[PDB]
Amino acid sequence: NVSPEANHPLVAAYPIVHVDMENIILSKNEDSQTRTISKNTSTSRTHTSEVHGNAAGFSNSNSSTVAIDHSLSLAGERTWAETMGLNTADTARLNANIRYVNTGTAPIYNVLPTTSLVLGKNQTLATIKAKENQLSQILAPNNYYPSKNLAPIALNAQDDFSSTPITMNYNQFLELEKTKQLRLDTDQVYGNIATYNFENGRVRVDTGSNWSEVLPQIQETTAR
Amino acid sequence: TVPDRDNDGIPDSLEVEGYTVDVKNKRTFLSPWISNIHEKKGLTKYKSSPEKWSTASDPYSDFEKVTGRIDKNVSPEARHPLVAAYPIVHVDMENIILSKNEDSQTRTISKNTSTSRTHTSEVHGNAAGFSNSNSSTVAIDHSLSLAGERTWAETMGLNTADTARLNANIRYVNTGTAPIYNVLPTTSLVLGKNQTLATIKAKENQLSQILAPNNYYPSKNLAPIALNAQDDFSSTPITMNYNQFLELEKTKQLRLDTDQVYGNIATYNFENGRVRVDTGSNWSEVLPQIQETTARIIFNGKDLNLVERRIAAVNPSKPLETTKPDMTLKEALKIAFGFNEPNGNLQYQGKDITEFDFNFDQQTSQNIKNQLAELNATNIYTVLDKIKLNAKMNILIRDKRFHYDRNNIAVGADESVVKEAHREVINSSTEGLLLNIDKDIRKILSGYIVEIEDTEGLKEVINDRYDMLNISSLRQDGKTFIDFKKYNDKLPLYISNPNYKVNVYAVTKENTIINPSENGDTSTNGIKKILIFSKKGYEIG
Amino acid sequence: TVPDRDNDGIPDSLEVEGYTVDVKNKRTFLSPWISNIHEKKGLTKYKSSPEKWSTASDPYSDFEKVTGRIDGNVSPEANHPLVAAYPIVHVDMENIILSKNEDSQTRTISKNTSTSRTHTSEVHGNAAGFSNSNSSTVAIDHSLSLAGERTWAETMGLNTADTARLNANIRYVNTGTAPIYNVLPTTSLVLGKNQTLATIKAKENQLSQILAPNNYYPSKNLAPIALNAQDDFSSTPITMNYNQFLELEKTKQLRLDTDQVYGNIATYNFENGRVRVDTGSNWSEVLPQIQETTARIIFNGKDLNLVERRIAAVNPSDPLETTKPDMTLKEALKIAFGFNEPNGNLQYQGKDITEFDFNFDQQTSQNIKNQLAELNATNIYTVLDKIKLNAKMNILIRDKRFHYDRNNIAVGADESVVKEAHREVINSSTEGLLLNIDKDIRKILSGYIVEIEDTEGLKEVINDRYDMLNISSLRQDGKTFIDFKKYNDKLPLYISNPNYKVNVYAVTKENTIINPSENGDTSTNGIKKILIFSKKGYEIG
Amino acid sequence: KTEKEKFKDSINNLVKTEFTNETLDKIQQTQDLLKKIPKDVLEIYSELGGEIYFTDIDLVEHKELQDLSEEEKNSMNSRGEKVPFASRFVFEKKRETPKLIINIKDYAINSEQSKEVYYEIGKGISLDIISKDKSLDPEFLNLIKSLSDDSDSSDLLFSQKFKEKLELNNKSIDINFIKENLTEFQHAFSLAFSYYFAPDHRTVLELYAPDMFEYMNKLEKGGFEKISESLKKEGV
Ligand SMILES: [Ca+2]
Ligand SMILES: [Ca+2]
Ligand SMILES: [Ca+2]
Ligand SMILES: [Ca+2]
Repeated sequence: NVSPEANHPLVAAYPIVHVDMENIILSKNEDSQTRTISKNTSTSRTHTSEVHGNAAGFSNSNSSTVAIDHSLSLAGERTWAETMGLNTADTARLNANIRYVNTGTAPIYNVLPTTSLVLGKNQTLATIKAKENQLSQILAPNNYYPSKNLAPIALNAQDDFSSTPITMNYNQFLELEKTKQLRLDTDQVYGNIATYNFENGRVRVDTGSNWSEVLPQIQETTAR
Repeated sequence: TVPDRDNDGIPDSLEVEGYTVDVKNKRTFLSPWISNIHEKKGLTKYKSSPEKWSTASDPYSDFEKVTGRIDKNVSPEARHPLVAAYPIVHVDMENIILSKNEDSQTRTISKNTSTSRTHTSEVHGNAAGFSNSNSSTVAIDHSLSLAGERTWAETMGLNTADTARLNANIRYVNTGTAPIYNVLPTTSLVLGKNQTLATIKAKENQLSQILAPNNYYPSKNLAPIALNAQDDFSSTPITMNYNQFLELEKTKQLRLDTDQVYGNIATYNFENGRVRVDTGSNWSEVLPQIQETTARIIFNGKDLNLVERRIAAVNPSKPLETTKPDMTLKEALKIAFGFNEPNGNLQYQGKDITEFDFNFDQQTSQNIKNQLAELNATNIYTVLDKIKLNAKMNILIRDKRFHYDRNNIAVGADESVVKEAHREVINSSTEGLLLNIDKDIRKILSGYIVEIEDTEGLKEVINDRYDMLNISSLRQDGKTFIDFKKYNDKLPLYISNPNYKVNVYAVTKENTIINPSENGDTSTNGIKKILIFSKKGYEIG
Repeated sequence: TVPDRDNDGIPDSLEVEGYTVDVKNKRTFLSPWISNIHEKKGLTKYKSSPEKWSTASDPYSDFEKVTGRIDGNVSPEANHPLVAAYPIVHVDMENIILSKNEDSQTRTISKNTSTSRTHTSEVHGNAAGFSNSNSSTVAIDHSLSLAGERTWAETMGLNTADTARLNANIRYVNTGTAPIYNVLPTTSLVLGKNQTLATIKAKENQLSQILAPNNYYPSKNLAPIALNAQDDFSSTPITMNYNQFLELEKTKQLRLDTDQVYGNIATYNFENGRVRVDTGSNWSEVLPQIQETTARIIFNGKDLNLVERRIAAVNPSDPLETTKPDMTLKEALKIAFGFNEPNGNLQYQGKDITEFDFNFDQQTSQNIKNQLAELNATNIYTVLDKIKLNAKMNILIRDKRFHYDRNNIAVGADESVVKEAHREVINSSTEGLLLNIDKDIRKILSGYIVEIEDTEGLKEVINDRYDMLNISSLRQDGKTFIDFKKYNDKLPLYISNPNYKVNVYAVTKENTIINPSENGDTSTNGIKKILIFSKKGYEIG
Repeated sequence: KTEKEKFKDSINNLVKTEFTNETLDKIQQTQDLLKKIPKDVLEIYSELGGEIYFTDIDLVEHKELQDLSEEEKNSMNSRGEKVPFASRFVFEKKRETPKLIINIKDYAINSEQSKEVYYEIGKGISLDIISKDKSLDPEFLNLIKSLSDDSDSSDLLFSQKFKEKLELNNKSIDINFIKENLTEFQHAFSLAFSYYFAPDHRTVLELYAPDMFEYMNKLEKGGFEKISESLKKEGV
C-alpha cells in the first residue's frame, strides 16, 4: 500500500490524513420536519500562508475548511434563523457526515486521528474522537476511510455511548450564518507500522514501531 | 547445498523451470519436469516464484499447496501456486417480517426475499470502477399471499407519528476458496442510499463452527439466524420512521454491506499432521497483499451468480513481483475456472468462449488495447493466448445472452431466447401447464400473464394486477407448473369454446412493476409482455 | 536406519506392503505379513499410508491403533488404521409434561415419547441429500392413558390468550466410535419448521463424567436430566403460546438439533501409560479433516436405527491422499460393520448382502455408474469387490423389506411379511394372545384393531377409536401380549356364539392417524388394515 | 536443531533435485541393492564362476543370453509355486556355469521385489555352504534337526511338502532322505538368507527362529570369508 513514488530511497513515506465533511443538518435543541435546514458542503485541504502587509508561513499541520452552500434548494426558503425559528435564548444542535482521507504516501492501519471542529477563530464546538479498534480497517493512500460505495460516518447521530449533542447558542449561530465556514484541525496520532518479515514475507503490524517516533525525524531532515 | 531463497522447500531452479509432484508405489516425489515421461501420465507443470514464500501471497506455501500438506477445506482450484486462497463471505437474507411498534395478528407483513452478491460497475452517462468489498442487495416480494391484502401502510395501520420495527432471518455464505474458523463478520443494513438502519453484529465466539467454501453457516437443514428476535440483553430493535417506511415501500430493496474481519488461519503442522488454528496468523495481514499483487476475474458461466478468483500476475515496477511466472489470459481461465481445449477451442462445458462478453475497467482497457495494437489484431478471441496479465487488472466475463442491470445481475434476455426456451410442452390442462424451462432462463422471469383469445379475438386478463403475476411453481423433478387456479376463485379455466386460444405472456424482471403507478393503475396495461403460449382449446383437454 | 516419513513408528515398506502385530513369548512384535505363520493364528493384515501420521485423520496414530496403546473406550472397529474414531452424540427425549402458565394436579398432560436419529434426504419430486449434522425427531404418544381423557386444549383448559409451559426428561447418547469426556453439546428444540422454543445448555464441568460409545449420559440405572425443572440458576420457563400449542397438537412432533462442540481428546502417555485428557488436542480441530478425507456409509442392519461409519479412502486429485491404500466396497463393509463371508457370500449375521438396498447421492451415483460402465457389468452385488471407494462419497445401505419416510425411518412393510410375522401362537384365550413377533417387525406397528365376526359374518369393532389401538404389551421373556380387556371396561371378550370368528387387524406407522378428521371422525373407518388373526370362538375358549 | 532444520530434513528424500533420466535411476537403485550384501558372497559366486547382468526391460526371453536355450523345467522357484515366466524378473542360468539375470526395477521403493533377488543369490551359492565335499556339513544337519519339530514357528523356513515328509519319516538323519530332498534344504538356507539380508525384516528371523540367526550371524562374521579363501586355495 506504500505509494509508488515512495519506493525511491530519497522520497519519504508517511501519512497525511485530513477530514472531508459532506453535508450538515442544523436544528434547534428540543414536530421537527420543517424546523431543520440541510445543506451540502465543500471541503479542501489548506496551506495557510502569511497575511499580505497589514496584520514563516508554512508549518506542519493537517487542517481543512468547509464551505456550506449559501444558495437555496426549495422554492422560497429564506432567512436561516427564522427558518429554524430561533430567539436570543435558544440553542441549536449540529450533525454532519464526515469521511477521512489519506493523501500521503503510507497507510494507517488501526488508529484514526482526533480532529476538532473550530468555528470562527478559536471557538471549538466539538472534538471528534471516533473510537479506536472498533475498526480494523485500512486507510490506504488516495482513499477514503468509509469508502465511496459505503455510508459516511455520522457525527453524534447514533448516540450509542454519546449522550452529548453538539450544542450551539444563538451568538455562535449568528457568526455561523455570517461566515458559512468552519475548520477541522486534525492532529497526527497514527497507529503502528506494518513491516516486512523476512522468513515468510508476511507484512504484519509491528507493535514496536510507531509513527510518533518517526514523524519528527522526517520533518527535520527533508525538504517539502 | 542447493539454493533456496524463500525457504518454502523447493529449490530455485525447479521453481523457475518447471516441476511436478508424482506419486510412485505409495510415496510422493517432487521432481523436475521432463517432457517425454511426464506428459503421458497426465501430470501438471507447475511454475512458481523463487523468491516468495507464497507466490499468490496467501498464507499457504508453494510446497504445501502442490504437495497436499494443507488444510483440506481449501478448494481444489486453489491448490495451484498461482491461484490465491482467501474467503469471500456475504450475507443471504431469507425472509423479513414488518410490525408496528407498541391484537396485532393480521397487522404484520411477512414476505419472501431474494439476495444476490453484487458487483456494481460504472454508471452510464448522467450520475478504478470496480471496488473490493462484499455487499448484497435483497429484493422483497411485491406479490400477494393473502387473498385480500392491499396497501402496506393501511395493512399495518401506520401513521405519521408512529414508528415501525423490522425483523428478518439471515444466514451467511462463504463463496471464496478458504475456510473461516471462529469469527463472523459485522454486516450493516443500509436502506436507500446512506441510511443505515442497524449493524448486525454476531456474538463473539458464540460458535466454534467452520464456514467452509460453498457452505452456509446455519446449514440448509437447520434454522436461520434472526435479527434481534433473541431480545433479553439485546432488546434493541431495528426501528424505521414514517419517511423511511415510505422509502422502503417505494423501493422494496435493502442493501447489506459486509466487512472483512475474519478469524485466524488454520495451518498444517509437520510433526503429527494436525491442522490447528494459529493465533499468530490472521487474515487481515494477508488480504491487502492478496489484493495488491493479483489480477481479479469475475465469471458467471456455471449459473447466473458472480464468482471471483484472483490469479498471481506480475507487476513490472517492483522487482520482487517480476519474479512470478508469466500469466496469459487463456491459462488463467484454464487454471482458475475450469475451461479446457477438447479439440482446439477453449470452452466451458460445451459453451465456447465466443459466447461470453469481456468487460474491463479503465486501466485494463488501456493496458489491453495497447497489447492488441502491438500484436496487430482486432479480435480478442483469436489472440487469447498472448494477452499478458498484470497486477491490479479487473476483468469481468459474463454471458452474452441476457441483459444486466447496474449491479450486474441478469434481469432479462432477448425475446427470441424466451420463445425458444418455452418450446417443450409436457402437459396441457384446464388447471395448469407443465414445461421444461431451463434453469438459467427461469432466473430472469418475474411472472406470467394469462388472457383468453376468442375465435374472433378478445382480451380478458384473469390476473389483471401488477401484484398478481405470481402463479408459477416448480416441481422438484424438473418440471415447472403454471397455475390458473390461483386467481380464478379456486375454479378452473372457463373454456367457453373449444375453438378458443389461451394466451399466456411472460414478463422479465427489467419490465415488471413493483408499485402502483401514478394515478390508479393496478392493471397490466403498461407492462411489456412476450407472447409465449397460444394453442387451440381442443388440444388442451 | 529405516525410512519413516510420517514419524509414527512403523517403517514405510511395512505400511505399504502389509504388516501386523504379533505377540511372541509375551512381548509384542510389529512384523511384516509373513503369510505362513500369521494366517494360522488369525491375525489381521493392516495397511496404511506412509506419509500420514493418522491415515483416517482422527487424533490417534497408526501405531497406537494397531498396537493397543489407545484409550480403551474407543470402539473395537476403530482400532483399524482405516476407520475413523469420532463421536456422534444426539439427544433422546423420554417423556414430556404440558401445563398452563400460572391446583394443577389434573390441569396437566403427561405423555411418553419416542426419539430416533434421522438422516433427512431429498423430497420425491415436488418440493445432495446427505449432510453433516446430528438431529433427532420425537413422537409424542397420541393415544390415551386414562378412561376418558380427550381434547388436549380443553384438558389443559386454554383460551386464545393463554400460554403453556413445557418440561421433559432428556438423555444424551453417543453412537459414534470415540468418547466425550467433560463437555456436553448444546442442542436446540425446534417446533414445526423454524420456531425454536428453547436451547438446552446443560452447564459444562458441573460434571466430570464420560459419555462412552453406545452408552447414555445419565445411565439407564440413574435418573434422567429434567428440562428446566430444578430452576437452580434457571429462572426462565419454556413458554409456548396458543398458536404454537395448536401446531403442536396438530403435529405431535418436535426436533432436536444438536451441534458438534465436544471436549478434548484423551491421549496415551508413553512413560507410564496413563490415558489423560490433553488440553492441547480438541475435537473441533479434527472433525473437518475427518469429514473431508473419508467416505461415510450408513447402515441399519442390527436394528432399524441408522449407524454412521467413515472409512479412509483415496482422493485422486490430491497427492497426499493418493497415499492411502485402495479401498473396495466389500472390504469397507467387512472392516467397518462386521460383515463376513463364510462360504464366499458376504453376509451380516445370516442375512445375505442381496437383502439390502444401495442408495447414493448424485456424485457417488455418477462415480459408481461410470465404474460399472467401464467394468462391463450391470449387477452391483456381483462386482462388490471391485467397486473402488473415493473420498467424500456417501452410501446408504438399508433393508429391502420395509418402507421408509423422509427421515429414512422404517414406517411400514408390505402386507405379506406382516402376515408371516404372526404365525406363532404360544397361548390363545378370551383374555389376550401370546405370540413371538420379531423385534424389528414390531417396531413398525402403531397398534391393533380388534373386532368380532358373526357365524354368517358381521363387523363389530370393540375399540373403534383412533386413540384406542395400544392393546399390545411386551413382557421381558420376549413374548408379546394383545389384550381385549383394555377398552371393554375390564371385562373379557363377550362371545355370543361359540361358532363365531374373531378378527384382529394391524395398522402400521405410516397408516395411523394422530388427530381426528375434519368433522368428528374418531372412527376407524378409513384406516388401511391387515388381516392378522382369524380363528373360531370355540378354539380360544 | 531449530524448526527450519527439522523441516529441512523432513523433506530430504521427497525433493529429487537431480533426476534428468528415467532408466538412469533404476541403475543406481539396483547398484545400491547389490552393494549391501558383503563382498565375500559375491567373491564366492565369482570363484564358483558366476555372472550377474543388469538387463533392460525384457521380462520373457527377449534377453539374448537367457534366450531359447536351456531353461527352467519346474513348478516352484519363488517362495510359493507360480513361475509364470511372462511375469518374472530374476532368473539364474547355471547349466555349464552360473549366470544371474537381474532385470532393473525400482528396488529402493519396492521391498517385496527386492527380496527375490537375495533369494536367488542365496539359491545360487547354496550347495557350497550347505556341504563340504558331498555331505550336509553336519552343523547344518544339527540345525535342521533342531528346527524340525522343536519349534512350530520355524515353519517359516520349510515348505509344506518338506514339512509333511519330515513329519512322516520323523527321524531323518540317514543319507537316504538327504539326497532325496536336497532342494528343500537349499530352499531353507536360501529363504533364511533372503530373510537375513533384506533390511526391513531381519528381526523376523531373530525372533521366530533364533538359532538360524546365530548360524547366519557367524556366516556373515567370517564363514563366508573362510569358504571363499578355501575355494580360492583349491582353485590354484
Ligand atoms: Ca524455493
Ligand atoms: Ca516460492
Ligand atoms: Ca510410518
Ligand atoms: Ca502412517
